[PDB]
Amino acid sequence: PIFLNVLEAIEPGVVCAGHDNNQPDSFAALLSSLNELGERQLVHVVKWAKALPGFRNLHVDDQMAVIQYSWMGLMVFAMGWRSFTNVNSRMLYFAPDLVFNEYRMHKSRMYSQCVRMRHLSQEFGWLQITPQEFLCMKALLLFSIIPVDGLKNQKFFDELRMNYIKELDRIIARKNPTSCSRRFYQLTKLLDSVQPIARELYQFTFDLLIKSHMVSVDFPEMMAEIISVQVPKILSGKVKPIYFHTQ
Amino acid sequence: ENALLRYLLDKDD
Ligand SMILES: C[C@]12CC[C@H]3[C@@H](CCC4=CC(=O)CC[C@@]43C)[C@@H]1CC[C@@H]2O
Repeated sequence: PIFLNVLEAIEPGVVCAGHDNNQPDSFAALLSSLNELGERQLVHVVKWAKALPGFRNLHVDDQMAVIQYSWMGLMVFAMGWRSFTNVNSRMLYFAPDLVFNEYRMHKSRMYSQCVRMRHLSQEFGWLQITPQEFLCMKALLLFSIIPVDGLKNQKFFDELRMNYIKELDRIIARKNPTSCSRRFYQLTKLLDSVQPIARELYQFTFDLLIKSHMVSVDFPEMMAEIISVQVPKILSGKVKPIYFHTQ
Repeated sequence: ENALLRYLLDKDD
């Protein structure tokens, strides 16, 4: 299975946030650790994306674009999976050194978002998502959010996305077509559910960036730039998710 | 243009 072989081969390892668990939880400490984790994971997302079949055939400006728009969804989905596989969705496993119980969900001031992410995590159990389905789905999330006015080379993006949809379909395909159809429906619905969550997190981090000096939250280099230049394009509707089903 | 991100994308490592 050439494609799946590649996805498993390139899958990033464990990333720690660097969080001090010996200190009492505070809003500022938790969010500063999340922001650092974001920066660390972004580095891994770039190295991963570059190794995905067909990715480097995109225009370099489109490579930049998809990474800068898709990262929240990619990272949320992966965290949901870690949470499912490591703690049966009981807590949010952001990193081995940054695990959110309900108290931290409250302290973070992102409780509503956390609950939705935990629901997402539970869906991996409820649907019995396989590791191989997870890998293909995550890859597809990189190609699930683009500018409304299209990319630099839309045709190449369209072919790439089409081929990642095909690979997911093949992983699903089960003698009975009705089971394959129900499965594809379930998984595309799950994929779609990532985007509203990512949007709420995008809103939160944008607002937090705008007031970060007031609340003592540190944003690293790339994250602060992405959140001020790219994220508002999502928030203003210039960049939108590609949904399977209508919202 | 995000210079730091483009560097990561351009970098072989
Ligand atoms: C963007 C953010 C920092 C990075 C976080 C994000 C929540 C989702 C998330 C999950 C991860 O596993 C990596 C870090 C990220 C991507 C946080 C929401 C508010 C905070 O500013």
